[PDB]
Amino acid sequence: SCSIPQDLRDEIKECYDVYSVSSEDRAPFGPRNGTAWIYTSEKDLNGSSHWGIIATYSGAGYYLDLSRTREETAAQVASLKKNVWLDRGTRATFIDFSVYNANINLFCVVRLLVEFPATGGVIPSWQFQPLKLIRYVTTFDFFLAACEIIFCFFIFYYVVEEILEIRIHKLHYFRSFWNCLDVVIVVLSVVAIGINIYRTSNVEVLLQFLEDQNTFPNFEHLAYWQIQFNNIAAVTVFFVWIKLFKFINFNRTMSQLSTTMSRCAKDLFGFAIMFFIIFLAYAQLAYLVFGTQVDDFSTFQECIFTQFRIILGDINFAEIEEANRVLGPIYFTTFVFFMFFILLNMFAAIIADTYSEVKSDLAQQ
Amino acid sequence: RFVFPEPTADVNYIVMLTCAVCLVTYMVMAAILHKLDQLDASRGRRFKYEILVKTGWGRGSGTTAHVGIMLYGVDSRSGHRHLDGDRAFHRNSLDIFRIATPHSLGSVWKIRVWHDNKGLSPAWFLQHVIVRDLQTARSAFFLVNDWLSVETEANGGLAALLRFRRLLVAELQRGFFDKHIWLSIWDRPPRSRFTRIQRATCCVLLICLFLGANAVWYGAVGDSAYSTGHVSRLSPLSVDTVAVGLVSSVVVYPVYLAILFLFRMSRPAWCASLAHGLSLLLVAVAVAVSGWVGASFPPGVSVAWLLSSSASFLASFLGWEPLKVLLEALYFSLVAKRLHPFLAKEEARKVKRLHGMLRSLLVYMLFLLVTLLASYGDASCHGHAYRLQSAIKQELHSRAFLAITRSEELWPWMAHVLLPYVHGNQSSPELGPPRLRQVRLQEALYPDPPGPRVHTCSAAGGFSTSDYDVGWESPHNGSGTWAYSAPDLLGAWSWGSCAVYDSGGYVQELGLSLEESRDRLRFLQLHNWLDNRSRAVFLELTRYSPAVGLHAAVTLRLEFPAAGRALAALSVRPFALRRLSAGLSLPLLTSVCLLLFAVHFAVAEARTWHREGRWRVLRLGAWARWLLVALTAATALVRLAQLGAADRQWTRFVRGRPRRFTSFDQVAQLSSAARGLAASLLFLLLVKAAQQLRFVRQWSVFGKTLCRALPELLGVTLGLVVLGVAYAQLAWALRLWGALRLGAVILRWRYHALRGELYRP
Ligand SMILES: *[C@@H]1O[C@H](CO)[C@@H](O)[C@H](O)[C@H]1NC(C)=O
Ligand SMILES: *[C@@H]1O[C@H](CO)[C@@H](O)[C@H](O)[C@H]1NC(C)=O
Ligand SMILES: *[C@@H]1O[C@H](CO)[C@@H](O)[C@H](O)[C@H]1NC(C)=O
Repeated sequence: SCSIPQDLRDEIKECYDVYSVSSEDRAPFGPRNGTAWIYTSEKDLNGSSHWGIIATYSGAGYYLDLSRTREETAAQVASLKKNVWLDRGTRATFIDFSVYNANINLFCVVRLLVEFPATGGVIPSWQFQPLKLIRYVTTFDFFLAACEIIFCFFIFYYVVEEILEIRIHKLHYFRSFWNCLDVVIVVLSVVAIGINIYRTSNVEVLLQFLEDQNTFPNFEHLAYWQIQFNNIAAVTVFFVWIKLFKFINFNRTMSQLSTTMSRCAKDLFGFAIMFFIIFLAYAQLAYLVFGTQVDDFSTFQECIFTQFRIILGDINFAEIEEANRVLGPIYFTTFVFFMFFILLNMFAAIIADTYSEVKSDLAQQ
Repeated sequence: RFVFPEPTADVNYIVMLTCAVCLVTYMVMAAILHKLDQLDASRGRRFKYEILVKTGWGRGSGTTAHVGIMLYGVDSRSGHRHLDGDRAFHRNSLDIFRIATPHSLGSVWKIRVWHDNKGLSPAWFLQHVIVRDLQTARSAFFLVNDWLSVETEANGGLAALLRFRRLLVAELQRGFFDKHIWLSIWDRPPRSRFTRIQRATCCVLLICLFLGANAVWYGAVGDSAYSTGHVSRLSPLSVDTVAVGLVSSVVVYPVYLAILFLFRMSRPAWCASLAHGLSLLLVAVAVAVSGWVGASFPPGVSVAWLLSSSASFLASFLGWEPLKVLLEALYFSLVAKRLHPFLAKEEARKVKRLHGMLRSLLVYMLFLLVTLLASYGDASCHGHAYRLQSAIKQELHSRAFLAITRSEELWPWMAHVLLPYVHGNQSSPELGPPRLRQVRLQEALYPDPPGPRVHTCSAAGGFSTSDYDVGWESPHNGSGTWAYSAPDLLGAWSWGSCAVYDSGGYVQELGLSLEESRDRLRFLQLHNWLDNRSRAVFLELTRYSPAVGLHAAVTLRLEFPAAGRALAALSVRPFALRRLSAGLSLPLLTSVCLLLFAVHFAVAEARTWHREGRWRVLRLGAWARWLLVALTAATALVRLAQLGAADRQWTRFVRGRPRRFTSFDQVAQLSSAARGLAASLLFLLLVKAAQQLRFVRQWSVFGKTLCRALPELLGVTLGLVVLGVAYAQLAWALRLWGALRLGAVILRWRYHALRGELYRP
C-alpha cells in the first residue's frame, strides 16, 4: 500500500500504510469459509464511524458474531486464532455487546476498541453507556413526561416573547450581553428538543431485536445520540443558571459589585489578547521542542493544558529536561517567571484599581 | 478534463498556511488604510519658493475666475483649490497664490497653468508667479504674459496643433503609477473616487485568484498530457514551473479587469458595494477551492505550486499592468482626445509615519510566512514520530533495561529480548546491523563494599588507546584482534551521566544471523571481553519505518561508576532522512530564503551604523537587532549542515551496507537542533506581534506600565535572591513572595499613574 525506496527494496519485502478509506483492503484472505474472511460493506453492516484515537474508522470490515454459550464461542475464537486472523495488516479491532439488568430499567451497551498503529504497538479504549429505552413504565416517568411538555411550552413562550422584542419593539440592538445570551439559551433548547424527538422517534432496532433474540442487537446508534444529547442538555443548564445575574440588583451594594465588572470587562479584554498571544507562543515552542519525547506535549491541546496545569503548580518537571537539556529547565524557569510574577499579576492590579475608582465614582455622587 | 479527487482525510499545511497569511495581512492593513484615507477625505477639500503671485498687473475683471497650476515633474503632481477670501478676484481685484503644494519637483522644469472664468473674460493679462528661491527653487523665474480667454491654457517647460505627441506623454506620466494597482496604494492622487480601500481589495483578489488558478492545475488537471505532478521535477524547469504561472495570470484578468469597472466610473450609483461583495465572495470561494484541492498534494508538488504562484505575481508586476497602462494611455490619447490629467507639518509627519508602517508590514508578513513554512511546513510527521518513539520502548522492555543492576545481567538481556527483536520472520525491519563499541579506561577500578549506591559517581582516570589480542593484551603479529577503531571525524559526544565520550572504542559487529550472533556473544562472553575496568558498553543500532517514512537512532548505554553495579540510560531519536541531493525540497527553499532575510537585516544595520557614526553601542536597538541576525543565520546554516550530513552518511552506508554500521545518530541530533532554532525565531516574531498591539488608543497603557515598572521588579527580585543567599550562607522564597503579592501593587501604582496621565488628553 505504500512505496518502497528502490535503494533498500531488496530488504523491505512489503509495507502496510496507515489507515485510510482510500487504502482499505476489500478482498478475501485465508480460508474463505464464513463472514470473518469476506469484506462486508458499511451499508449492509448498519455501522457508522467511531472517531478513535489514531484516526476515524469506518463501519465496514471483517466481522464475526460469537455464539451464545462459552464452550462453542471458545472454539470459534480458537479457530480464529489458529488460521491467523490478526496479521500485520490489521489496524483496528472492535468487540461489542449489551446487557439489560431487569431489576432497574436501564440498558448498558459496551464497546471495546484496540488500535494497531502502523508504527507498531497497541492502543486500547473502552466505552460503557447506560441507555434506557422502555421509559414509560413508572409513574415518575409520567411525571417527567409532563414536566418536559411543560418545558416545551416554556421554550415556545420564551421564543415568541423574544421575537416580539425585535420588530414589534427595539430594532437591531444586541450589544447588551443579556439579549445575546437569551438567544443562545433558546437556540440550544431548540437543538436539544430536536435531538430528543429524533432519538425517541425511531426505536425500531429494539423491536427488531425483540422479534428474534438470537442475533446481535445494534444499539450503537442510540448510545451516540444519548451522549450528544447529554452534552447539550448540560450546557443549557449552565447558561440558564448564569442568566440569574440579570436580576441581582436588589440593593445599593449589589449594584456596584456588578458595575465594577461591567467597567473592567472592557480593559481586561484588551490585556487578555496580549496574554494569550504569549501563552500560545510558549505553547507552540513547547510543542515543537518537547512534543516528541515527553507525551505531556504530544499534541497542541495537551501543550495548552500542561501550561494551565503549570499555573496551578500541579505538574513536576522531573522528565522535561530528559527530552532536552539546553531548553529543558530554561523553558520552565522563564515561563514561571514571566507568566507567574509579571504577567499573571496585571490581571489583579487592573481589577483592584478599577474597583477603587468605581467607589469614588459613587462616593462623590 | 477533470477528476474529483476526494482521496482521504489527509491535510496539507503549506497551502493552508499560505492562504491564511494573505488574508490576515489584508485585514490588518484595512485599518491602516482607513486611518490613512480619513486624512485625505478630511483634507481633500515646500520645495517651491514663495510664489510671487501678487497679481497687481490685471484689472477690468468684473467676474470670478479660478486658476489651476499643475506642479508637474518627476514624482510630483498637484493642482489648485478655492481661494478662500472676500476679494476672490472681483472687479479690478486679485490675490497672491499660496496653497498646500507639498508635491513639488526638483530644480527642473515644472509648469502647467490653466485659468477658467465663470462667465465673462477680463481684459487683462497676469504674467505668472515668478518665484526665485525660498527653500529649494522648485520653479523658474519666468513668465508668458498672455491674455485670458474662455478656458485659457498656458503651458511651458523650465496652438499645439499636434497634441498627440504631448498628450501621450502627459497621460503616461499621470497614469504610470496611478493605474498600476500593485504600487498604487501608496501614490493615489487626491480628489479621486477610488478611495484607497478598494485598492487593497483588488490586490487581494488577484492574490487569491492566482492561488486558486495555480492550485487547479496541480492535483486537479492530471489527465490531459500527464505532464503534471510526478513526471516534472519540482526544481525550476521553466517548462512547467514558470509557464503555469503565466497562463494562470493571463486567464485570471477577465475576472479582474471587469470588476475594476464597478469601482472606477461608479458615481453607477451603488456599484461599489456590489463590487465589494462580489470580491469578498470570490476570494472566499477561491480559498476554499484551493484548500480542498491542495489537501491531496504529494510533498513534492506543493513546493512547485508555491514557485508557480510566486512567478505569477512577477508577471502581474513586470509587464501586465505596464501594458494595461500603455493601452489606457493610448486610448485616452487617440479617442476623445482628453486634454486634462502649524497644523500643516503635523499631518505630513503622520502620513509619513503611516506610509513607513505600511511598507514595514509586508516584510514582516513575508518573514512570518517563511519561518512558518520552515518549521510547520512538515507538521504531519510529528505525531508519527511520537508513536514510533513510544513503540520502540514498550516492545524493547525499557523498564527492564533501565532497572538492571548486575553488570552480568547484560548478557541475558541481549540473549532474551535484543536478538528476537533484531532477527525474526519479518519482525520490524532493521536497516543495518548493531554494534557494541567499548571504552576500556586503562585504569582498572577498585570497588566499594555493597549497600547504598555510593553517592553518584567517582574514582575514574584516563582512557585506553592501544591494541590487544584475543582475551586481552598480547599483540603478537600485527595489530590486536581487538583494535581501537579511532573515533570518526564527525558524529560522537554522547555526554553520559557524569562523563563525556566520543565515537571511538573497541567495536563488535555482532554478526548478521541469529546463530552466528549467539556464537560471537558466547565467544566474547567466555574470553573475558567485559569483566575488566570497562567504563561503558554503548549498544546502539538503528530503526526504519516505511509506513510513515521515518528513521530512528536508538542508543542503549550502561555506565559503571564503580565496579560491581551499573546505571542504564537509553535514547531513541526519531527523525526524517531528507537529503540535500534530493532537489529543491522545502527545507532548502525555506533555508536559502531565510539566509536572504539575514542579509537584508544586516545591511539595514550597516546603513544606520554609518549614518549615526560612532557610539551607537549601549542601546537596545543596536543589540536586539544583531541577535536576530545571529539567530536567522544559525537557523539557516544548521539545516544545510544537516542536509549535507544526510548525503554523506547515506552514501557511505549504501557503499558498504551489508557489513557496516555508519552510525546515523549525528543526523538525529542536527535534525533536532535545526528544529530548536526554527521554533524560537517564530517565538520572537509572535512576541513582536503582541508588542505591536500598542497602536490601539485605550490599550497602549499596558506596554508602558510594564516597561516603567521593570526596574522596581528587578530590584525586588534581586533583594529576595540575595536575602536567600544570605539565609543559606548560615549553612523557598517563591512561596513567600507569591504570598506577599508585591508585584501586583508595584504594577497597580504605575497603572494608576499612567491612567491619570492619559485621562486629561
Ligand atoms: C505482499 O506483497 C509483496 C510485494 O508484492 C510480497 O512480499 C508478497 O506478494 C506479499 N507478501 C505477503 C502477502 O506476505
Ligand atoms: C473451512 O471449513 C470449515 C468451515 O466451513 C472450517 O471449520 C475449517 O477449519 C476450514 N478449513 C480449512 C481452514 O482448511
Ligand atoms: C442490518 O439491518 C437489516 C435490517 O433488517 C438486517 O436485516 C441486517 O441483518 C443487518 N445487518 C447485519 C450485519 O446484521
